[PDB]
Amino acid sequence: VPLDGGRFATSDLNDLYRRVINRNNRLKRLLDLAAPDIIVRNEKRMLQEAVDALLDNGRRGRAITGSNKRPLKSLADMIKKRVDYSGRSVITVGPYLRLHQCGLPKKMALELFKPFIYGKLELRGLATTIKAAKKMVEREEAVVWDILDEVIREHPVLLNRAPTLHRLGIQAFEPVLIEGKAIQLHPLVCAAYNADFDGDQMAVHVPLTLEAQLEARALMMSTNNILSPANGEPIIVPSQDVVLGLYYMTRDCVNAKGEGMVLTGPKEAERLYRSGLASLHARVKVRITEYEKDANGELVAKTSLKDTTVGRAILWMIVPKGLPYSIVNQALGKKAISKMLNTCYRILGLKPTVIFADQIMYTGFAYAARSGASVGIDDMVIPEKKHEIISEAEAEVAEIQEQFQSGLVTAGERYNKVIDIWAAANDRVSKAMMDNLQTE
Amino acid sequence: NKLNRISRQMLQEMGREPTPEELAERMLMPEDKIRKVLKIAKEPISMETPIGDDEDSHLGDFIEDTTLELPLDSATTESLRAATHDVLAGLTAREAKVLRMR
Amino acid sequence: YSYTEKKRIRKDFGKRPQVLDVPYLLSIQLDSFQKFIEQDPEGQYGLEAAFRSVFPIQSYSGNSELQYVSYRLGEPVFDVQECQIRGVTYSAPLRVKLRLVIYEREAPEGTVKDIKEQEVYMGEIPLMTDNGTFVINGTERVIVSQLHRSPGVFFDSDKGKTHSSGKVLYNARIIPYRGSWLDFEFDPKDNLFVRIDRRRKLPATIILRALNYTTEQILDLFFEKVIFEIRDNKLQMELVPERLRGETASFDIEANGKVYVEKGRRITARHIRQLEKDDVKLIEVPVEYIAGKVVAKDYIDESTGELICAANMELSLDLLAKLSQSGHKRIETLFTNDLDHGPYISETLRVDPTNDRLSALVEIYRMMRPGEPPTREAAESLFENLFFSEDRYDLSAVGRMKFNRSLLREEIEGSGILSKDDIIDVMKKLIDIRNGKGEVDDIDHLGNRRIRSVGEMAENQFRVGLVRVERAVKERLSLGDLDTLMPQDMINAKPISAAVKEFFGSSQLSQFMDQNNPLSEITHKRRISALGPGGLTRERAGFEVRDVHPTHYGRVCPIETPEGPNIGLINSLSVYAQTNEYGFLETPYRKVTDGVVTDEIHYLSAIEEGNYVIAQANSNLDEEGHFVEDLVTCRSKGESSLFSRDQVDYMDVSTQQVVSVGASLIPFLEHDDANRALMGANMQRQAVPTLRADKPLVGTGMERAVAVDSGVTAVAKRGGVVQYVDASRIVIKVNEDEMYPGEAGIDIYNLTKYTRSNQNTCINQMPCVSLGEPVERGDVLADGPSTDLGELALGQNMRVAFMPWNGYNFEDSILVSERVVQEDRFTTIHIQELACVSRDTKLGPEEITADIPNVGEAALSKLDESGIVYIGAEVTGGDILVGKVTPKGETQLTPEEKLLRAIFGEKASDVKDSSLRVPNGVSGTVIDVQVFTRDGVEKDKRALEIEEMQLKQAKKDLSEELQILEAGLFSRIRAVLVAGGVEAEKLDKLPRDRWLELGLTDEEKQNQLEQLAEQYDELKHEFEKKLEAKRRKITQGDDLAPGVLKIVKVYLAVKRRIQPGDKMAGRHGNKGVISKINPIEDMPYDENGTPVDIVLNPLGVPSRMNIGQILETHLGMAAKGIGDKINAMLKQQQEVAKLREFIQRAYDLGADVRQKVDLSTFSDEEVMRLAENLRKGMPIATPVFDGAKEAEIKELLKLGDLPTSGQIRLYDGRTGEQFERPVTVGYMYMLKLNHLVDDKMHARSTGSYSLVTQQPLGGKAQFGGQRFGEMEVWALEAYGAAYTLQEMLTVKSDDVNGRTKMYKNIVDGNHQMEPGMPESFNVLLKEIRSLGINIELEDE
Amino acid sequence: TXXFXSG
Amino acid sequence: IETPITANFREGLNVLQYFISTHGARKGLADTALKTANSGYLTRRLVDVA
Amino acid sequence: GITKASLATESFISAASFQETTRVLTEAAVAGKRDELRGLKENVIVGRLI
Amino acid sequence: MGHIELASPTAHIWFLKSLPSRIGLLLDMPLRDIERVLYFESYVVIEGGM
Ligand SMILES: [Mg+2]
Repeated sequence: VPLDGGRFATSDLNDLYRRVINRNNRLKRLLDLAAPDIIVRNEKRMLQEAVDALLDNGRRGRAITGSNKRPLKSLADMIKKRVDYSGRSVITVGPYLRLHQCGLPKKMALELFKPFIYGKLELRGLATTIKAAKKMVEREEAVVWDILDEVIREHPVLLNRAPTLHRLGIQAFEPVLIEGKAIQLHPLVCAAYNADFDGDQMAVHVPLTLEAQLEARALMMSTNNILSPANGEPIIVPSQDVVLGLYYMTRDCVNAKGEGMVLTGPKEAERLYRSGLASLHARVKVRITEYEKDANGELVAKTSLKDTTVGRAILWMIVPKGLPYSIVNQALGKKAISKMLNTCYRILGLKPTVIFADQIMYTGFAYAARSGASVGIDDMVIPEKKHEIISEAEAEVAEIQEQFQSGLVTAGERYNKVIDIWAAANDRVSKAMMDNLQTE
Repeated sequence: NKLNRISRQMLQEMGREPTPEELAERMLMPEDKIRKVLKIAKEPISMETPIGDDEDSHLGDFIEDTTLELPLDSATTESLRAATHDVLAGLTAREAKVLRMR
Repeated sequence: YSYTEKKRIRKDFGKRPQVLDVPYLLSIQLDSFQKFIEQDPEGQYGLEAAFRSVFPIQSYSGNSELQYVSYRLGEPVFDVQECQIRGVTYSAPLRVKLRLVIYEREAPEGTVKDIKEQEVYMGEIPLMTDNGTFVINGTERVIVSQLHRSPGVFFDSDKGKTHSSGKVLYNARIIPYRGSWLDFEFDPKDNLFVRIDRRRKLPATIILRALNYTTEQILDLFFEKVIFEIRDNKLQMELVPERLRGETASFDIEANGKVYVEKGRRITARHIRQLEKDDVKLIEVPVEYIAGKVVAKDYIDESTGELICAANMELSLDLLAKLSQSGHKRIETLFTNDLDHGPYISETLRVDPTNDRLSALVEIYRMMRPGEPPTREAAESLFENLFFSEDRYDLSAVGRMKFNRSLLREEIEGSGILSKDDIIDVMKKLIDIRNGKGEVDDIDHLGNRRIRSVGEMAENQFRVGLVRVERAVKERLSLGDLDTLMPQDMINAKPISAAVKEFFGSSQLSQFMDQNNPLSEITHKRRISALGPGGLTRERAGFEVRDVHPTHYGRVCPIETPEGPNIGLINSLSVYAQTNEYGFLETPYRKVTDGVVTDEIHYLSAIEEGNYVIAQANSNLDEEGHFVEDLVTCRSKGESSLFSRDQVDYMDVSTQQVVSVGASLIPFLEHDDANRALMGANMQRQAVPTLRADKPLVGTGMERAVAVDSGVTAVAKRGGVVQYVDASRIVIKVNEDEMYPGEAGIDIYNLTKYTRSNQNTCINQMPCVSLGEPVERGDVLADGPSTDLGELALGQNMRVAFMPWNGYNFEDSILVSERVVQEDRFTTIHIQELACVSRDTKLGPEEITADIPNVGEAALSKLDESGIVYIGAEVTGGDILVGKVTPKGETQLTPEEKLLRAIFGEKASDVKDSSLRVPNGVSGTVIDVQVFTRDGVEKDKRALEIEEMQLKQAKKDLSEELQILEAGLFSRIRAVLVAGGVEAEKLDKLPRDRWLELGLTDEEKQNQLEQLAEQYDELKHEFEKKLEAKRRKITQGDDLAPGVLKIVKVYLAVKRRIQPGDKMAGRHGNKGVISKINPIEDMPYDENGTPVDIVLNPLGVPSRMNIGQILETHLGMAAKGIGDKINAMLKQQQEVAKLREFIQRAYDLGADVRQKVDLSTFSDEEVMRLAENLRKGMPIATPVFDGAKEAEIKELLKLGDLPTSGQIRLYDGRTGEQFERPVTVGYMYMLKLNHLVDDKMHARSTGSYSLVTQQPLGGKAQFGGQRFGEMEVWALEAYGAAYTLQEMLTVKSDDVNGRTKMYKNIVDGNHQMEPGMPESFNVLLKEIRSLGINIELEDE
Repeated sequence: TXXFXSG
Repeated sequence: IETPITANFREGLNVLQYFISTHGARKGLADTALKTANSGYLTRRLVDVA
Repeated sequence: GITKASLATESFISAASFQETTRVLTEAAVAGKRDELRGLKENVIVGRLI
Repeated sequence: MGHIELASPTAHIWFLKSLPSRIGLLLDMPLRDIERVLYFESYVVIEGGM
């Protein structure tokens, strides 16, 4: 073929074929001319070598080479996909997203969905024909956008991040068109992708057929795969800030400032909590009716007033609707939140648990921001005990040195005793650190 | 080959690569710069020539197919045929037949 | 530094005093290449050595001799800028004076008479620029130095052992610079084997046989002798009592009527001492005792002449009986044991199938060259050429040095070839090691690993090319007339030019230069790699090589290495490190005598270093005085130990010596985890230059030196005064201080302005000085890219708060204020280069023309007559840059199109539109066009306007230089003319050209005026011819590729503003992508109303364990305040009292117990000038490991007005309610990385496909498609998604019918089209058919 | 030290 | 090593302690980088067998 | 083990698409084998519905 | 697809050089002998019947 420059490029197989044909023709000519047996033998052996080279290069003897630097590509070498409707971009967090959604840049969406958009613009009177539609869309003429919105309605795209270690490396999301060049990813699915926002990129794919689209919406939707195929535990679950938020709102305190309030129910409690006199929760009993007992649809609790926290009271309001009032108010934990989500999944079902997960995310983030959590140099608290433990370690070490120079113990024994002393000292200072932070 | 020998000579004595005109002078009569330029034809290059990309890419992989037409073109031609028929339906049978025949 | 560098020094804040300044950063490059080019050094390396190796070229006829006299390098044909423009290697012509000599006269011994001598052109060799980079075919490249084990000798063992693992095997290896390896190794049976050229094992003794050693001689070489005597028909042994140690007596050991050891007694030290005391040297032994032994030499019956036993035969009762019978009275045997004197060689002789020199040579030949039997001459020749001929084998000077040091030779000088003694000595050492006398050595130690810099590699390829040239010469001597030959006829330079061009172009160690920011290139030049030719393949590379060895201390940075696959393979030279002549990396230390630390520094190699006890640099001093600690922390051997001052031989110079230049730039590094510090180091390289760039408020004190050593910044050569300052240029008048310039005066520095770098970033210099300003030597004149007042500016100082924000900073993501875009912070200038070619086609010429088929004037509006977009025009995606028409391959249209065309009467055209358009997602302002048209081609306005413009620019470039030269020399001749012949109001009247005619009274001053008068004309004439040279290349040349009519290059400039998806990072390893840009009113703000710039999530801190960013933030808070305070003082009632306060404050950071340096007072005007510059932004220096320490930062925070913790009340901009806890807010230094969403985001519906595979392929406007690989397929399979997978495998990839049908169906609205087997499967089937196997698709 | 006895 | 690192990142550590660390850090990054490659291989083997 | 088991499978399209293409293909061609397309790999290669 | 008509037969390399040789195994000929006959080193007597 002629490359861009007009220069020629050829597959090596053409050259191999050429050697074969040359030697064969020459053999015929030599046979017709009654050549001696030595020459015909040489030619025949050469022909065998040429066929050899054509079939596999390098199998028998030196591999044939175009130049010494490279060997020719034989059929054997030849013997032993990229896709359309696909794109890629840098990913950024999309907190406001529902679990089944993703942020998709407008331009990307315009390119990925272009034929569908042409068809729809032809169905509606926006363009006379597909060609006019294309000529128009490159211009980006207004109402093309709204049309693109009409096109992706109910449609879902696949998001993928390399490496794809398990099947959740690819998931289906409903695209929300957004300004900007970045794909927006939902925080709950980051775990399954092992994705983070330090510059990771993702690829997007468009399922075309009704069959493929149905496969994506039924089998592949993020919201339909909430738990690991490996452990059976929730995969899409609150992490980092969310926990931080929840833990912050669900924390035991002396609570001298907001103690002693009857909540009048979760609603009034919420009002007051936002209002004034409640900060970082409070030690106050809430009136909220709890219940949701099961083995019966009736549910309902006659009286449900229990010691609780403003954040704790808030949580019940957030559509738990599947019992475990006891589970609430026990203070938040990442493991505890995962267990809560799972239990909600089992008892209250999948769709409703998805809604619960979204709510837990929303609230978690919301409180996480206003908590005021930060890190200063003074937030790393040293223990007064450290200097003491170090002095002790120094003294014991001196005792071991003296005990060594006496000759009571081997070099090995001394080394081991030093290592052991120091290990124990490290444990000690760890304990001291954790104790210093732990009590207040 | 004569051209190559002379270019080699010139590079040996002059101390630089020759121009087309110098090579043409040196060639003899019936050779000019244009003929020297045209003469330079070059053996083809392997499609399997290695490229230093992350996954062992072969030169051939970077060469587009200019022969098979793009799909949108096909769509366009189909639409053109259809609009042509739609337009041929409106005018009288005789004046449509004249166009179709022509 | 003038005005104290405008006094922005601030405070060093660390008490360690550096006795030496940092060495030239680029020196590893510059000095290496300087050494390579040389000037006929007659010294090691530098092409001189190569010529010396290749010449003289012998006759091969006993008459010819080509010999080398000297070489020379000419001046470059083209300047660097031109080389970059025209895609030409920047290089100088190489010539060599050679003399062809007839070799002696016939029958007259030596010295023939006739010699033909000539200077031959060997081609061009690439020159290194000032900054240590090369220009190769227009593009800047760096040659990365290479680390390797190198030539020498090595003694090792195997840690793996046998398959059982219950064994130990020792080995030795000789690696030369050129030629075959030589290996020796033990097998589990303790036999010794040799490998030549890493080939199959041969029993070692063969080589000795090949040497010319007989069996007897070998045995004599390898065994100490036990001598036995026959006399009185009894047997005796000459006793060396030592040899009895550890044994039990197997017979009565007795002498002189005394039994020293009874049979069956264990022989004690006392027994041996008793024997030695009585001088017992001969004892009786039984025949069985001797029967065990191995005889050391042949013995014949000297009466009959017949052989009794051969050397190395094991003795026996029979052989002993025969030896006794024959009348022999002495028997020499080998002394061996099972511990420290093992025989090994004896058994090796047994497994050795060879029996003499010839058979050995034949066996070696067979091993080297199988399938034929050798003549004696061929085998001898091959063996001689293996290790004993320098044309085929060279250890090199360094290799010989290493070898000689290892084998304990007194001198390191010696031959490139091996001697028999070398080999014998290596075998002896290996045998010693096996025996347990002495031990092996480790190879990864940096004493056994050395660096090959640019010079060594270039010389390597030069030597290869030279050898090929010699081959060509040797051939040419025989052919043609042997009588008439000049050196010019004898030498073809093509192979040398080919070797050099190959090295600089296609080599792996030759890399596209990195210039993203100044630090990038600075670091790139100090790069070291274990990869490349003569190095590791990464399969070779395991933990051992990638590890940080202890000897890396002060030599190789333990921090800065790539993340991922290349880890430990690519590294960086330590800051103070230098590579010696042998190629070893040396690090400086201060000599310590008694307790006194001298200021004298010794650069020590690792082997050198291992001898002494070296104290840490932070060790306290009473000043001099003496070492101030009773117990010091020091280094000696592998181990680190506490030591008395008396035992301290040396001491570290600085903490900085351990870390690389990049690692240095990380403040509070001692508080940052190494893995994250690694990332910070590596990421600083990726920082993009910003237009508004500022130096960090927290610096390490290295940021000036980096800007200095990278040549982006412009500095003053000598003291002087600034005559002129422009956006385009700076004119400096020298001699202000010390009056250094003489014999003409002044210097003009042109500035690079809006140049485009390799990565498309804009490189430009801005003047930092003002007209009439006094500057000293080394003072900053212009700032380069990413530099502020001579300090390194890789980013901006932004006000940051650490706190969660609504999940927008989730998982390292970053939230920013719209105010940053408002004030153009983190906005980056970028220049892109687009190019189009018009070439001759078989269908007719491609033409660059404004005339393009079916295009409106709207589309053609910004194009000139030629078809090329005009400078200054704004271009957006789809816009035409260069108009071009290509001849159509042509075809008649479909009848429907015939009708359409006829209806609208457009009439088709022979040509098709091929014009270059702006790609999607790109755009900007056209800042340049370059057009090159074939020589003697029809040139239009295109190549005339630009040409004329260049002629005007060049002419103005002469007028300005002659203006500066005139007002530079006449202003000096005037001060000379006035002295003596004072003519004030008289000289300023007559024309300037008449000032030369006026003489002066006889005196040495007249000579001065005369010299100035000669230099004026000389220099002027040089600038005139300088303009001529420019008026030549513009109107001739360019040298284009065959077939190409014309090439157009369009430079478009684009400004990119920070947006969601862009990547920002700090120096501590904290990186993240922008996820949200929220308006200013939503931003968290301080009580006085100041909103923060960035919100970083605190959750990124605790797991990563990079504390420094916090400290940087705290100090940054402090700094944020103090400058602000100064600003207030500046605002109202500004007085030197404020200066009292400032001097108080810097000297207060100093007043705090430990003070690094002190500075105070100075001129009030200077104080005022300095005051504004430092007031706007306070600076800070916090050195690596000797940094600012918490209490001092607290103090600054106090002057700052606190909070001491560094936390402040923060209000939520959405509510107005305060965040429920105090939050740390401080100025952090943050960089915008080269990874930008604009570059990375792409998408495709349908597009270009590949020829053979028919898979979607990336076009020039069509983005191409993502790879759906095995694992993704697995993903779809596990979902049981069959139709999605099928879509991936057919319609969306290689099926023409499937994709066309899918597209049509989609634009018509439909279900999935019928699949077709992927075209690559049909390809596979057809390819299997060509293999001759029948493949059959079958029905059910 | 941390990870890998480093950290 | 006999001697521990007394310092804590809040205090900051002597240069020797840091250097003696870099080794561990490097071994770590190299470990993770190789680990992705090996894990991929295991995954492929299991996929091929199941 | 998983390796030997992986190498075991009878179908030749799958086996040849795994590894050791030449050996697999010669033995298959000699034996005159027929692939029934029972598994996933065969069909993926075919471009069929798995 | 096309073809080339050989003036003299040529043994397929896969069925010869792949070990153990299929041709060799069928004809009960060791690799060395098959090599020697195919590449003209020596003649291999056939069908003596006495
Ligand atoms: Mg990441």
